[PDB]
Amino acid sequence: GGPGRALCTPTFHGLSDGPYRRLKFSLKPIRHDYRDVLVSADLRKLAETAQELLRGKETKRRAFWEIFSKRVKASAHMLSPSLMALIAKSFDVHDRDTGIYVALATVL
Amino acid sequence: FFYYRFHKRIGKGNFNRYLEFYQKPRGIENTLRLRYNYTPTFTAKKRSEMWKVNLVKKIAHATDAKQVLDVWTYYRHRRTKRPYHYLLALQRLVEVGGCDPTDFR
Amino acid sequence: YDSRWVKRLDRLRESKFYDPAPIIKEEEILEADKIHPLLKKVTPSWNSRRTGLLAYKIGMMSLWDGWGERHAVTVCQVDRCVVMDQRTLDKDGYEACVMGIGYKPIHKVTKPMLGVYIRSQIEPKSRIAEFKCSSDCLLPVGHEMSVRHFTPGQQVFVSGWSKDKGYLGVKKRWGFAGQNASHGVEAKAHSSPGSIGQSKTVNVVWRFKKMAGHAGGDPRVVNCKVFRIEAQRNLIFLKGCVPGYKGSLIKISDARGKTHHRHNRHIPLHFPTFVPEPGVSYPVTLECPDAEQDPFLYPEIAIADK
Amino acid sequence: AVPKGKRSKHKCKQRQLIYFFDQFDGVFKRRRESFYRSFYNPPYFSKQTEQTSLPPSVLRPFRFPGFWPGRFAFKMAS
Amino acid sequence: SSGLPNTKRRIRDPFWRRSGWWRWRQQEVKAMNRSRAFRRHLFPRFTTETVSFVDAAEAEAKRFKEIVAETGRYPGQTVNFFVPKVEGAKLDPFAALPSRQKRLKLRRKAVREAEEAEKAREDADFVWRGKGGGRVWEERKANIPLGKKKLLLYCTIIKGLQITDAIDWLSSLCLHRVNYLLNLLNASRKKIHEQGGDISRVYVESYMLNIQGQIKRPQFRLRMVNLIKTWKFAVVLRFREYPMDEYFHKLFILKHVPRSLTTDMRLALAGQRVGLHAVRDWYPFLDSKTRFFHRKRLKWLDRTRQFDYCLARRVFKSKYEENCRRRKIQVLQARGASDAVIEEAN
Amino acid sequence: SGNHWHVLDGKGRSVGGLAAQVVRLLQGKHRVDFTPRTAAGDSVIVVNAIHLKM
Amino acid sequence: GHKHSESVLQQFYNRLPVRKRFLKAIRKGTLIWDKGQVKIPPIAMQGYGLPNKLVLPHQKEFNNKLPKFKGKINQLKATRIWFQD
RNA sequence: UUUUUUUUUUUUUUU
RNA sequence: UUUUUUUUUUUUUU
RNA sequence: UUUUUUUUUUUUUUUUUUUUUUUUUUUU
RNA sequence: UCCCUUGUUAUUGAACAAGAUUCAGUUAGGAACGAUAGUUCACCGUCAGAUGUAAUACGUGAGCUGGGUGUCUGGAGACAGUUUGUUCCCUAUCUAC
RNA sequence: ACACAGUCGGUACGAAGUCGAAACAAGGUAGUUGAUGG
RNA sequence: GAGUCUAGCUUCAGUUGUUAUCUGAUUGGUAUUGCAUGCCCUGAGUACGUAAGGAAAAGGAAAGGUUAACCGCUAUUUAAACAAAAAA
RNA sequence: AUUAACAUAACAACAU
RNA sequence: GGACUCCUUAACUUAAACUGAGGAGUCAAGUAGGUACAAACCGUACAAGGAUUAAUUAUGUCCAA
RNA sequence: ACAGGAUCAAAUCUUCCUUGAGCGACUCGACAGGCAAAAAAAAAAAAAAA
Repeated sequence: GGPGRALCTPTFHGLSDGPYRRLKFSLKPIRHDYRDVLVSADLRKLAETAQELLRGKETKRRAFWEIFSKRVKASAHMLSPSLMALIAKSFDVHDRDTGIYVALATVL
Repeated sequence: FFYYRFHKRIGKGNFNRYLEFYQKPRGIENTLRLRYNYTPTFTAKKRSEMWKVNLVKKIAHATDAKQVLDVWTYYRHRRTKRPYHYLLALQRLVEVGGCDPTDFR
Repeated sequence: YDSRWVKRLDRLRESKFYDPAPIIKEEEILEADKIHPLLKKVTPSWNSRRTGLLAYKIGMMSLWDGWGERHAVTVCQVDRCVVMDQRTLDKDGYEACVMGIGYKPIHKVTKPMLGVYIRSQIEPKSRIAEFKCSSDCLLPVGHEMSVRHFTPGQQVFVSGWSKDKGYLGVKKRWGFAGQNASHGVEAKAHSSPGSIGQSKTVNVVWRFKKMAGHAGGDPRVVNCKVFRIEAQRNLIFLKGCVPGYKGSLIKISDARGKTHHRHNRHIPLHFPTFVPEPGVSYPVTLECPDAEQDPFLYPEIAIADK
Repeated sequence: AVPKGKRSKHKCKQRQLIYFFDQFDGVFKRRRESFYRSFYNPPYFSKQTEQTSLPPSVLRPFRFPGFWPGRFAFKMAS
Repeated sequence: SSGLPNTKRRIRDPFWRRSGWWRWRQQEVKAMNRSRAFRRHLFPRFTTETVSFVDAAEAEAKRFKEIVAETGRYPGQTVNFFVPKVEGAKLDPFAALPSRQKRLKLRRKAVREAEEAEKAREDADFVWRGKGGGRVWEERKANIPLGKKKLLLYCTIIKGLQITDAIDWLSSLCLHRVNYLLNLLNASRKKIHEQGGDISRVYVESYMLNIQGQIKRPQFRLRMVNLIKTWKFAVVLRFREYPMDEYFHKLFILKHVPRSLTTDMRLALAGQRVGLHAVRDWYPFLDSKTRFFHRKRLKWLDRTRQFDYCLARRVFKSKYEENCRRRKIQVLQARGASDAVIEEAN
Repeated sequence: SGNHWHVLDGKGRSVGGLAAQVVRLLQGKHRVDFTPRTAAGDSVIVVNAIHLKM
Repeated sequence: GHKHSESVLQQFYNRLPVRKRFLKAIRKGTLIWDKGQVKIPPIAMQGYGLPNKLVLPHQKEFNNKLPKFKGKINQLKATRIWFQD
C-alpha cells in the first residue's frame, strides 16, 4: 500500500511487434579515404575527373554536372594555374556554362 | 553501475552583500563523471558511436581552416581519439592553405 | 643493519667516538653573499600574517634564569629550512609558500624528484611543507630561514604527532576504574568495561564510544615560550613540552587568538623576516628578559574563620 | 553464543577463496622463494641416512635437454 | 626476519581494496585487463590454410546415440527395438562403444599418425591450427587422508603449471600428507617419459576430487559422547602435451616460460658451465627485464613489417629438434656402438 | 547528438513553481516518446537564483 | 528518542521543520501552525464579534451582526483581550 | 470578504 | 521608517 | 639505560590540525 | 532558563551589602566525604565544591554482586581498531583467401 | 540486486549512401530556407 | 603513463550579524577579546548611609579539580658491566 | 552393482 | 453460551479494548480498489477460466501520481 | 615558449595583440616497485660491482 494509487502506474510496453526488436549493434569497418567521394573530392580527384571528361565522349547526367560545378566553385581558391586550365577546358569541350567562368575570373 | 552516488554539498562562500558583476564564474558546479545505470538502446548506441565516422566525413567535406577548426571543436568531448585523426586534420589544414598556430582551436 | 647484540654494544661504545665541541663566538657579521637581493622591509597591516617554520626534536634540558629559577626547555634545530616555491591567486589560486627540510641520499631519490631539485638549485630534501600567510609576506625563492625569525619572550604555537604505544586495553587507554580485587569478584570482571549501552529501547551503540584499540599516533598542538636562541648552530629552546619522538618533524607558528591578545601584543617582531644590514654586527645568543617582581617572595595570606 | 541460522553455499564459496589467498600470501609464496634459494648451494647430505643414501654430489642436473648446448657425453677411450 | 615473518607485508584481498572495489569498478577494471591481454598476441600476416582439431571417437559416439534416440532402434536393426537399462540388469545397452580410456588411446594414436603424415605436405610451414591439439593422459590416486578443504589449496596451486614446476611447488611446502600427491606426480612423469612423450612440453590441465568414505571413532566427554572421524578422498589429474606450434607461441610471443627452466639457465650461467655465446641466445628467456625489452622490440619490428612469424617458428623448431637429435646421437655414441648400429638407430 | 538545452531566468520567480516546472523538463514527460525506465529529459540551466522569493 | 510512546499532539509538533526558538513558542501557545506558516493566534476582544472562520456554521448569522473592529492595536479600546482557543 | 483542508507521508503555498 | 534594539525608544498610521 | 604517576608542561586554533579522491570522460 | 556563573539601567515594601518572583540564548565552563546498615526520610558531625530534579525495561546481570520488606568457547546488526594495487597466484588463441 | 531471492513489461536493420533531390516557390548556392513588428 | 606538494568537498556547538559623505602639503584615517565556579590584591575604606555597615568597570595570583602530552628534575621498579696501541 | 540429499570438474553466454 | 461498529440503555471515575441487554451490517467463512503502514469503515453489475476494450464510484484534478 | 602576428617601429631589459586557465604546480619518459634475506615501537639507516 501507500499514499498514492497502486493501479495508476503506467508501464512502458510496445504497441506492435517485429523481427528487428533484438538486432544487435556493431561497428562496421570505416572507410579510410573519404576524399574519394565526388562530394568531398580534392585537387587530385578533380583533375582525374577532368582528364576522364576530356578523354571520353560519354553523355553524363545532370547530377554529375551539378556536383562537379558546386565543388569547384567551393574550392576555387585552392586551384593552381595549370589545373584551372584543365578544369575550364573540360567545360569548354563539353559546352557547359553554369557560371563557372565568372567565378574563376576572380582567382585567375 | 548498480548505484551512482551524487550529492551537492553546501560549499563555503560569502554571498552576503553581493554585488552584481557582469562576469562569468570560475567554472561549472558539476564535474563528476556521469555514469548511467541502465543499458542503452540501439538508437542511443548509434548516436554515441556515429562520431567516429562523422568526424572524418565532415573533415573531408570542409574547405577552409575555419571550417576545419569548427569541426574539430564540435567533437571536443569525444574521448578516445586515435592518432590518425590528428594526421588527417593536419593534412587538411596544410592543404587548405595553412592555419593560425596561435589559435585556441 | 647489524645484529641485536652488535647494535647493543654499539649503543654503549658510541660515547667513545664523539668529536670535540665547536668554538662559539660572541659576534657575527654577514656579507652580501648571504642576503637575498629581493629581500626588503615591508610595513605590516591589519590583515597581515607571517609564515611558520619546521624543526626537529632533539631532547630536553634544564636551564636557569636571571632570578635563578630552573626551567625545563626542549631543544629544536631548523635543518636548513629553505623556500622552494610560491603560490599566487592568478597562478594557483591561493597565497602560500612551500618550504623544504632535511637531507636524503641520492641513491634513494626518484628521477622526477631530482628534476625539481635541479631547478631549485638545492640539495635533496627529506620533507616538504607549505604555509598559508598574507600576500604581503611572501618570501623570495631560495631564501634560507633563520632562528632570528622569533624574538625571545613570545608565545608560539607548536604542532606535531604523538608517540605510538601499540595495542592497549580499555583500562590502559582511557583509564577505566574497573572492579575491586576482592569481595567475590569474577576473574573477567577485574578489568571489564561494564555497561556499554541501554536496553532494547536503544538497540544501537552510539558513535564515538570509548573502546579498546591501538593507542597513540594522533596530531596534537601546544603553546610554547621562546627561552633562548642560537645563531651559530641554528638552535631554539622552547619552554614546555613538544610531542613526537626525538627527531620527528614539528611545525612552529605564532600565537592565535587569546594567546596573541594577552601575550603577543607589546612585543615588536620582524614581520617578513630578519633583514641584516651589510656592515653591522649582530649578537649570536639572545636570552629571555627576566620578570619584574621577585619570584622568591612569599607574602602573607590572612586566614580568618567566619 | 549459538548460531541462529545455517550458512549458504555462496558464503562458503567466498570463504574458500578468501582463505586460499590468505594462505598463499604468507606461507606458500615465502616457502617457494626460500626453497629456490638453496639451488645455488650444494645439496644437503645427512650422516644418519648414510646407510642407504647415495654418495654426496655438488653438480646439478639439467631438466631441459632441449635448451642444453655444448657436449652431452664423452666418447669412450680405446 | 630471523624466526619472524616481516610485519610490513601486504596481503591481497579478492573482494575489497582501499581504492575501491565495487561492482561498477570491477567492470571497468576487467574491461581494461581484457583489452590489454588481447593485444599481447602476434598473429601472422599471411597463411595458406587453417586446420582445426576434431575427435573421431567423440563424434562417433554422438552419431551412434542420435540414431538410437530418433529411430528407437540400433544401427542395422529392422525387427527389434531399443531396450534401456533396467534395475538389476547386468547388460550395458551401450556396450559396443568404447570407454574414456579407449577414446584417449585412439586420440593418442591418431595424433601420432597425423604427426607422421605432416612431413609429406610441402606447405606445412604456412598452416594455422590454433589451440587444442595434443596428446592427453589421465591418472588417479585414491586412499588420501585429506579433505576437500585441504585438497583444494594444493590443487589450485598446481593447476595450470608445468609438471616439473608442480613438483617443486609441492616440495617447498615441507608437509607430510602432500607426499601422496608428490608420489602421483612422480609416477605420472615417469610413465609419460616411458611412453615416449616429451616431458618438457607437458602441462597440468585440471583436476578432480571424488569422495570415498569416512571412518568414525568414539569420543567420550563429561556429559556426552562425540564422534571423531577421518577423511578419505581420491584425486584425479589430467595432463596434456603442447605441440611445437603451441609451444612456440607461448614462449616466444607470450613469454610465459616456466620458472625451472630460467633457474637452470641462470645456474649454468653463474657456474660458468656455458660460454659467452649462450647468454645472448637465452636473452629472450633469461630474465623478466630481457623478456619485456625483447617483446617491445618484437612489437616494433612487427609494426615495421620486419619480423617474419613463419621464419622465427621454423628457426625455433629446427633448433629444438637439432638439440634433441644430438642428445640421442651422443648418448648412443657413449656406449661405443658401431657405425652400422648408430645408422640403424638414427 | 540529441541533447537539448533550456536556459531559464529565475529572477523574481517562486521557488516552488520553478521547481515544479523544472521537474517536468527533467523527467521528460512533455514528450510523446516518454519512457519511465530511462531519463528522457533535457539539460536545464538556471541563473539568478539569488533573486528568488518566498 | 528515549521515550517509548508519545502523544499525537506532541508528535505533530516534533515534525515541524522550524527553529527551536519557534518550537518552544509553538509548544507554549504564543504561536500556532496553519497552512505551513506560523502566525499569532487570533485575538478575542470583549464585546466585539469573533472571526467568521472560527464559529460554527449555524452561529455565523448571529456572529455577523455583532460589532466589528476596523482599527489598529494601538487604537483598540477593549476592556479585556485574550487568544481564542 | 472568498478560493487553501488534519495537506498531520514528503516538496510546495507558486493566488 | 532609522544597526535605535539583552526587559530601553523615536518618527509616520502604511 | 627503559616504563610509570607520586614528577613536569599546556588548556590555544575550528574556513584550525588532519586526510584513503584532480572531476569538460554523457554509455571502461 | 535545571544548583552557581549572563541580561549595564525602573517588577519590587531595590539607600549600600546581602536577598525574593517571572522571562529570554547562537545551550559556554563546573559542582568533595564519612559513621550507624531501620529497604528512606526529618535530623546529626567535616572540607563549606557553597538551599545540588527526571526519563532511558531496577537504563545497564549471555559486565560484576549482596545477611530476603544456574550455566554458555560470539554465526548475522551496531559500535571501537585495521586494509598496497591497473599489473607483479593461474587462465583469458584475431581476421578468414 | 534496495526485494522472503518472485511476477509483468523490456531495445525497431538501411542514408555508415551521394555522379542526389527536376517537374512547389525563393535562394546570401548552404542538397539552404517558410510562423511571428509586443 | 608515473613521483611529490596541493585546489575543491568533508569536520565538536552554531550563525549571516561588516565599508553613505570622503584630512586641500597642517606626522592621519575602526583591527586576532564569542567564555561564565570559589577565595585574595590595586581601584577603596571611595559611591551609598544617622551609625553599624559596605559596591562596579580592568588587570594581576596562590590552592583544588578535569583532559592531553612528555621523561629535563624527584620517587618506585629494573637492566646492562666487551674491541683507543698497525709491536696488539 | 545401486535412487535422492551431499562433494568436485568440463562445456555453453556479450545490448556490454 | 463471539470480536469491531450504528441507535437505545444497565454498571464504572457519564473513565477503560472491560461486565452485561434489545435490533441492522461486516468479519468469522471475502479477492482485487480507497482510507500512508496489519481482519471489522466506504464501494462493488463483488474472484469457473483466457486476451493490449467501453463504463460516473468511494473519490480526485500544482509535483512525487 | 618571447613561440606566432600587425605597425612611417619600443632605453639599456618587447609599444601592443593571440596562447579559453600555455593540460591545478614542478618534473620524469630504461619512468615507477610488489615479494624474499637482513633490520625493524612510527620513522630513518645499504651506489654499483655472485
